[PDB]
Amino acid sequence: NKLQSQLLSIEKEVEEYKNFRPDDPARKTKALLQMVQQFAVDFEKRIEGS
Amino acid sequence: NKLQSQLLSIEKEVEEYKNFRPDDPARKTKALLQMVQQFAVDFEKRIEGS
Amino acid sequence: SELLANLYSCGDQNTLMEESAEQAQRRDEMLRMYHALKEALSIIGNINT
Amino acid sequence: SELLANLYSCGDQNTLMEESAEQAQRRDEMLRMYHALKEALSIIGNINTT
Repeated sequence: NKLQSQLLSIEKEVEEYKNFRPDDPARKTKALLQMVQQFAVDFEKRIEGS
Repeated sequence: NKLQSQLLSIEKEVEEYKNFRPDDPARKTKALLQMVQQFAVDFEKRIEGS
Repeated sequence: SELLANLYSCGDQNTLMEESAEQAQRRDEMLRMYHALKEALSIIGNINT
Repeated sequence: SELLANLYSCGDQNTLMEESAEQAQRRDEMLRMYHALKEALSIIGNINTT
């Protein structure tokens, strides 16, 4: 049960690493879009208080 | 004054329309991000009232 | 958290993000409007002398 | 509305979105952990089967 719990908490993330490539413009583009979205949302939450 | 007002109103959008090029993946990506954000905001609005 | 990644991961994002023909007409009409307004304003400013 | 449009205008879009060394080290450690953890669960399986 402990080993399965750790695997459940890692497996959702290591999917990006297993296929990691030093040259991958699609991965870079989607990471950019997600981080920009997260920045805008975090700034709005932090200053508005919502 | 009427013509200056009309130019001021239209300029914000013609500034982007004048730069349209069919082969522009960045324009497509920007539209994608904007539309996804609008969807998420409208959904939260209609479900939570935020 | 995921909708953006799910949409981007689809192939042929070009077809996925094709604009409606109505939008292709609207932007061109606005470009013509902009140029005509600038030309008219130049003429009015010049005639005033 | 504008931040992404400006980010696409900076630099040369080649060095932007380049991973730091720490993310590469974390990637390697996470993949090692993942594979060893699956191996541990395989061995527990075999022991219970006998």
